[PDB]
Amino acid sequence: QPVKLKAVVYALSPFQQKIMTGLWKDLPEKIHHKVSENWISATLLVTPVVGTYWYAQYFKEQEKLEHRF
Amino acid sequence: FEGFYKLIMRRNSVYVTFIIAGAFFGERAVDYGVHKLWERNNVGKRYEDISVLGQRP
Amino acid sequence: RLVDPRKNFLARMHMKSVSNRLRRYGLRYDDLYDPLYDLDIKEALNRLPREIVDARNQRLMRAMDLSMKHEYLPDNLQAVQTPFRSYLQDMLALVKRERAEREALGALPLYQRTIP
Amino acid sequence: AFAYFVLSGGRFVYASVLRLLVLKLIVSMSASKDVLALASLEVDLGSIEPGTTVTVKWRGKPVFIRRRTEDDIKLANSVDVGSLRDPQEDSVRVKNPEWLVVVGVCTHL
Amino acid sequence: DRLPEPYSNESAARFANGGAYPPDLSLVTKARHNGQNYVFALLTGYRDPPA
Amino acid sequence: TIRNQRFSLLKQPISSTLNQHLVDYPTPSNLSYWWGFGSLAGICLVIQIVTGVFLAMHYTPHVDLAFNSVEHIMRDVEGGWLLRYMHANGASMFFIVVYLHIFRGLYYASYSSPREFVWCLGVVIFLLMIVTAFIGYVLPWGQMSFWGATVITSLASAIPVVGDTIVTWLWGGFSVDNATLNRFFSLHYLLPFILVGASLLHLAALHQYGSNNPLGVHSEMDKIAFYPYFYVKDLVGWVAFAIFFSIWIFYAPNVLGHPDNYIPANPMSTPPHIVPEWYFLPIYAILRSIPDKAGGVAAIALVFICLLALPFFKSMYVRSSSFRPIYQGMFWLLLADCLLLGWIGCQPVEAPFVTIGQISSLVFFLFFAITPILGRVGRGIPNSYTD
Amino acid sequence: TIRNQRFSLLKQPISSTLNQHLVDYPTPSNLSYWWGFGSLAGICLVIQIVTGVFLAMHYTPHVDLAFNSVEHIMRDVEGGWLLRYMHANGASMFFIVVYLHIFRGLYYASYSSPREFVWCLGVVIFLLMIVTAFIGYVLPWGQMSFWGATVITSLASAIPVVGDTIVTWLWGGFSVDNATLNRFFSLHYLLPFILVGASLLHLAALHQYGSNNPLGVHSEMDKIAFYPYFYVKDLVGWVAFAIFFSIWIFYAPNVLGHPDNYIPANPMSTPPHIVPEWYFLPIYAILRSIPDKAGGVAAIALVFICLLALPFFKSMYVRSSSFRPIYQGMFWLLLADCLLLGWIGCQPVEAPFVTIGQISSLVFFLFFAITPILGRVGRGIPNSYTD
Amino acid sequence: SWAAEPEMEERKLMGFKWIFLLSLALLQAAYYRRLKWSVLKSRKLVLDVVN
Amino acid sequence: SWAAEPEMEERKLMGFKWIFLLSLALLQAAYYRRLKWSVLKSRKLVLDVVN
Amino acid sequence: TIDIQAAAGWGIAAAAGAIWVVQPFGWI
Amino acid sequence: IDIQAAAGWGIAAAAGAIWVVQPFGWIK
Amino acid sequence: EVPATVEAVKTPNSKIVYDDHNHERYPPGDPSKR
Ligand SMILES: CCCCCCCCCCCCCCCCCC(=O)O[C@@H](COC(=O)CCCCCCCCCCCCCCC)COP(=O)(O)OCC[N+](C)(C)C
Ligand SMILES: CCCCCCCCCCCCCCCCCC(=O)O[C@@H](COC(=O)CCCCCCCCCCCCCCC)COP(=O)(O)OC[C@H](O)CO
Ligand code: HEM
Ligand code: HEM
Ligand code: HEM
Ligand code: HEM
Ligand SMILES: COC1=C(OC)C(=O)C(C/C=C(\C)CC/C=C(/C)CC/C=C(\C)CC/C=C(\C)CCC=C(C)C)=C(C)C1=O
Ligand SMILES: COC1=C(OC)C(=O)C(C/C=C(\C)CC/C=C(\C)CC/C=C(\C)CC/C=C(/C)CCC=C(C)C)=C(C)C1=O
Ligand code: FES
Repeated sequence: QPVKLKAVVYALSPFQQKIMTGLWKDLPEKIHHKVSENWISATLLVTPVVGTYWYAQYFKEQEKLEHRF
Repeated sequence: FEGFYKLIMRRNSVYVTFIIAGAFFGERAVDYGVHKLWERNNVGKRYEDISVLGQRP
Repeated sequence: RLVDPRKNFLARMHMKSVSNRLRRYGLRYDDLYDPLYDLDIKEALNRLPREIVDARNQRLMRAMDLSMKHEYLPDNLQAVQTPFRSYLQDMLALVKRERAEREALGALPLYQRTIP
Repeated sequence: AFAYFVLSGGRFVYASVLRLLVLKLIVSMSASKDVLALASLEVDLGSIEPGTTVTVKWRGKPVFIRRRTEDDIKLANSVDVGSLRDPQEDSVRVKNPEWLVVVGVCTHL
Repeated sequence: DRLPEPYSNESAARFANGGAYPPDLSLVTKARHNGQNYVFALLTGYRDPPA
Repeated sequence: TIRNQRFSLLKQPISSTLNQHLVDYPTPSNLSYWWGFGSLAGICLVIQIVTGVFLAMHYTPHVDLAFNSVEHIMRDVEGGWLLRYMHANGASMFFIVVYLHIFRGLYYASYSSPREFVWCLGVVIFLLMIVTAFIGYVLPWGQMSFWGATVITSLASAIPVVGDTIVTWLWGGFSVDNATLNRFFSLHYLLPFILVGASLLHLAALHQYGSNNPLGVHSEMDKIAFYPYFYVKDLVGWVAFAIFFSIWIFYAPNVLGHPDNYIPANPMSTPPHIVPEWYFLPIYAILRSIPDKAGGVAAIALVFICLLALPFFKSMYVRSSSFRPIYQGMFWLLLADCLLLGWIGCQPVEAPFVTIGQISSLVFFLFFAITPILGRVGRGIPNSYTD
Repeated sequence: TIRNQRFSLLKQPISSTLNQHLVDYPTPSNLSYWWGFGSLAGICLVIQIVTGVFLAMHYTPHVDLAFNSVEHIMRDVEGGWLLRYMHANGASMFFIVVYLHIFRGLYYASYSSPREFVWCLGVVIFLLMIVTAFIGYVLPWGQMSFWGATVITSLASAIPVVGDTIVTWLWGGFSVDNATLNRFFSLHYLLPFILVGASLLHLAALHQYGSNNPLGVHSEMDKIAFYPYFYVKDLVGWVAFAIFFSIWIFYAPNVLGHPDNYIPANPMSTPPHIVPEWYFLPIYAILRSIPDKAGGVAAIALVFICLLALPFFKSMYVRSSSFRPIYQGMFWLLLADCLLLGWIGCQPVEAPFVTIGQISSLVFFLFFAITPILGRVGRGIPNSYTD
Repeated sequence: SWAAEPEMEERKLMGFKWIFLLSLALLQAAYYRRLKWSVLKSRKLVLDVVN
Repeated sequence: SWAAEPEMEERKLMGFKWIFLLSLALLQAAYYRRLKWSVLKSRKLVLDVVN
Repeated sequence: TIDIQAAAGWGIAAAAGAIWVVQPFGWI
Repeated sequence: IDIQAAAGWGIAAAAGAIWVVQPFGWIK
Repeated sequence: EVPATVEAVKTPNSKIVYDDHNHERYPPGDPSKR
């Protein structure tokens, strides 16, 4: 079903704008935003993997040492 | 770039021919440059650099 | 109640997080309710006044534009947002009660979802 | 009611034809006559050191041989049968006190 | 022609090498983990056993 | 308007279906690069089919010739090395892309109503992909091929009464032999075409309602045509994927594989380490975490049962993880758990990895057990968080 | 109507397209049993695909094993002789049902406007059928397989500049050998799915306008639903086809072929009577008649050019042979001429058969040369035959 | 003859049974088509046109 | 090592060439996408709604 | 008189593409 | 109409299983 | 009060400001970059 909208949109032609410089514009703010918003998500992804890997290597090392005469 | 535009981009047939020519010549140039880098990086290791080549008794 | 932010600080943090996320886009929590998810939502949306639904659609368009542009609402527009000002839940509850009444008396449903 | 009877008639045949074609396709994947031909034979063996094993060959299946030592038999005759998930004593499995011969394929997969 | 085979079949190879089969070396560096290093280390790594 | 004359050729009956399904199809303007992966998977399927058709021109499905025919493809046919490395690593690219796709769907709750049928068709497609890739991996007839075929055909023996007869029917004999390889070849040519048909049905089901978006909201107010905007976005994705695939093909063609499959199949000796391809490892881990044949097979089936039952859970009316902090966190835990299951599948079956595998399998099933509880509880959020 | 509730399940989105294209599609009520051969063609395609998939599980595409693997199917596979005979005779059945289909189209002028695209798709489908069946006949690797492969792959040598290059590329070498067989087998698995797609496009193009009828008139005023009327009408033809096919399979399995393909391929000797299957005989007679290699290839291509150009010739507005007696006679002459060409193709190249074949090919081409002039002349019939 | 065609007897035994059964099925199918089409074939159509 | 991978040198030359070319293509693709999307991303949208 | 120029341009394009796919420098 | 139908369709399924697979000898 | 869309429709603006987070415009009247 079509939606009934009321809006005014103004647009500039693609050939009247700079195309690429906006990628490296306010880069530190972009990094700020990605880190600040995503640090819990990143912790929940990485910590179980690294913790489990480290514990497995620790277990393997101690087990190898225990069987050594 | 407007002068080059008036010779290459006014007709799509010329533009398409220009694209075909660019593919041909650019791929040849890149091939040549990559082979130059390969030769410069492997001096002395080629089959043609075997000291005794042709000298198996 | 564990869901009440007035009692559980975890619920309070949950509410604050959701409110900040909605405020960034100018969206209301009721705007997240989609007429394609449930037929009861579609019915409730159809019962609402044109002005409420128009404001919802405008907020959705503004949010989609911001999402496309990778930008949030300017902080001055963020200060005047009302993320949990409700317009839909009461109508939706009334619709669900009416459907339950129809089912309890053995009547045919007033609307059905198509089989995809 | 006359028309149901005439129709049931040919529906018998349609069902039979479906079953025949499907079963022919399914059974074509079963073992071929030549595969079943090579399914029976026996071989002989020699001897080995007391404490090592050597695998030998059959249809597509290894066979394990392990002549066990005295302490090996002591170890193999000290396990509770009840605790075993497949209760069986070593004496039943072996026809010789020390020569242990067994098909060497895992019963799991 | 392919390179010649030292033995007529695998059973002959095992009989000539005390029951062990010297594997074909055409893909041996791809058929072992860390293949090139492994082959070099094995060839130059014959020494006395641990106590 | 009355269509007396011909307008755009795109709107003529010759072209109209393609136009309306491919050029003018309305698409939400805020789709991210995470919506590029369906088209990537489509391109991977076409790449696999093209390379496999050309490779089947030189491959001999016989136990006495299969390994040698692969080697002949690598050494003798011109560009053969490229065709083989492209098919073998394109299977891996296909699975990487499809995994990224499935996890976009899980993060945005794209499985929810009205897109349940899309998700179910995707699950069927995933099953088809798994079977296709496995039987394809049998074809070189290396050690890995033979022993993996042995165990997967043996899986049917978990059935008590008729399990053995199914195993021997799958083999075509009392062991994995030439009959197994020949039937696996036919199946390998066939299943890709069924995959194409299933993918087309997947796409049609998705266009019934249109794509979901990163906000998870109704999107009818801000839709734009597929061509050219999402065409050029997917093109950026296609070129980046080409660079990735080329790195794998030309510089690390064997890193995503095991050297054991360069040894011809020996039915006498099982290699000391016997693992499937990397993209099957999580299922391997879930299988081995159960100390029981039937239990393991049942857990493997329960994985797909949970995947199929996911869209039909009574849930809250909020889709995107962008507005669901608890579900979002559970998403990033599930992603870590799946990566752990994959790593565990590569390990020998011994301590401490049995316990870790068991706990990881439990966590994986807890995701699907907990999501419905989350939906039921979160139904009460709008009544408890008042303005 | 406002579709608030669900009515009949067939009208739901899950089955609306199958209801509209297959169940409720309007069909002229006066269609004869001549209109039941498209469905028969489709069932033949399905039979070929299923039997071939199950045959490929036992066939080896190698010159040292192909013949012996075909004999191993006949002898060792349980149900194998039935898989082979169904596939081999199925191929002949496909060609019979497709020839009757084509001649039905020619008698009713089914190729005429608005259904030109239907006819062109049909011609493409016929080409695909010929390539598929030919390469399939090479797989057994008997005498006929090998020498038939040696000729058709040499047809490219008619090209002056690149002809020999094309011949040696198609061969994969300097002779018909293992490379040719392997690439034929790969092409022969792939081509039938392209045939399935082409058939689907064929049916869609036809359903844009609906079927022509034996009166050749506009039929909107007397259309009925395909199911169940034309379903049961087609079922009668399906059962009759089953009886015919069963007679061929069980009582005359090898009378449609030649005994020479039961001899293993010998590149040294050559059979004194090198013939193709009967369904390629008319084409092969038209080829042998021209006394120049190039002229023969040209004539073969001109056959398909004439078939493709038939719908586009300016014609009269009457369709059915029912009301075009002269075109009707031209039809009965063309059909006799095609049966003559097929018989001549089986005859050795020696008098009087050379001249008979030349005259027959001439008449075949005269049919297409004369149809347009008949259309132009008959456009004046309504003015001339007044009240 | 037996060596070339070892499947002849089973094949013949199948052709007799299946042609008898398929002929019965053809009779049924004819009856089914005619029963379904009778409502259309016996219908009386009344129109105003004459020529 | 040469015996196991005799195509290695051709493979590496191809890899260098085509990865360089594909990187150029990726830069062009990014420019193309952003050129086509700039009219949307820079658009100014005015709507009635506030909260 | 532009269709002829279009035909000539596209013919040049087709020739350029032919020499580019097949690259017959060792045959000319 | 719900329990009787379920019983009837279960009986039909069991009969069809006995007809497709014919294990006359598994009655042990 | 008058809503913003009505005011925009009623008052043409020759001093249009486009969104600049992703793209910065060339000065108005610049030659096209085609
Ligand atoms: C014989 C004639 C030449 C034949 C080759 C024709 C094609 C040449 C390829 C293009 C080369 C020029 C590339 C752009 C140069 C400009 C670099 C630049 O400044 O970046 C551009 C954007 O350009 C790009 O993004 C780079 C795209 C390059 C595409 C890759 C070229 C491929 C080379 C092909 C060579 C053939 C070898 C390959 C053969 C197979 C900035 O755009 P804006 O942000 O809109 O403006 C910024 C404002 N200001 C101007 C002040 C800086
Ligand atoms: C694979 C399955 C894993 C099984 C896990 C075992 C069982 C655990 C299940 C629970 C999932 C674990 C992860 C849950 C925590 C996720 C992290 C989180 O939500 O913290 C938020 C903090 O707010 C909260 O949500 C805390 C709430 C605590 C829980 C209170 C429960 C009451 C609410 C019940 C509602 C139920 C439905 C909710 C739907 C979302 C994030 O805040 P923010 O991102 O908005 O910004 C802050 C940051 O600095 C910048 O990014
Ligand atoms: C109809 C299309 C296909 C054909 C004709 C085909 C054909 C082949 C052939 C002949 C081989 C053996 C040669 C070799 O090992 O390189 C093979 C291997 C393989 N195929 Fe396919 N294939 C097709 C599609 C697919 C698809 C869609 C996948 C992934 C889902 C796939 C995955 C594989 C895998 C993993 C191997 C083993 C590769 C290796 O280690 O060498 N194929 N295929
Ligand atoms: C060969 C494999 C597959 C192909 C070719 C394919 C293709 C596609 C395409 C083109 C889209 C639309 C564009 C996009 O969202 O990326 C899509 C969407 C989707 N796919 Fe698939 N897919 C495949 C596998 C799967 C699998 C395995 C699943 C889940 C188990 C799945 C579930 C979905 C869902 C839920 C969507 C909707 C996404 C949304 O609206 O946000 N697909 N698929
Ligand atoms: C794979 C082979 C083919 C299949 C499965 C097939 C299938 C069909 C089907 C189902 C129909 C509609 C029903 C009917 O009238 O029969 C049809 C119509 C038609 N087919 Fe085919 N066909 C095939 C090959 C051909 C060929 C080779 C031609 C001619 C060159 C052709 C020309 C036509 C025409 C003209 C019609 C329209 C007939 C009419 O309305 O009177 N077909 N086809
Ligand atoms: C995907 C589908 C198909 C597959 C997998 C397939 C496979 C095979 C195989 C393995 C053979 C060799 C064994 C034998 O000769 O009996 C064969 C032979 C043959 N196929 Fe097919 N086929 C398919 C479809 C078709 C179709 C559609 C046609 C008809 C156009 C056809 C015509 C033939 C012919 C004429 C032979 C030679 C039969 C003989 O004399 O022995 N096939 N096919
Ligand atoms: C060490 O062990 C193991 C391996 O080894 C190295 C493996 O690789 C894998 C990898 C396997 C996985 C993940 C699952 C494979 C799943 C399926 C369903 C494949 C089974 C299908 C087969 C064999 C072919 C299907 C056959 C058909 C359809 C017959 C055709 C019949 C007709 C048309 C009538 C696992 C788990 C494993 O633990
Ligand atoms: C708005 O819609 C669109 C999308 O957004 C939802 C898309 O995601 C895609 C991309 C989707 C596709 C096609 C990927 C799906 C995967 C498939 C089907 C892989 C199999 C590919 C083949 C062979 C194509 C099948 C189709 C036909 C007709 C066969 C003939 C064609 C060929 C031989 C190539 C496109 C193009 C699109 O516009
Ligand atoms: S096959 Fe031995 S434990 Fe699995």
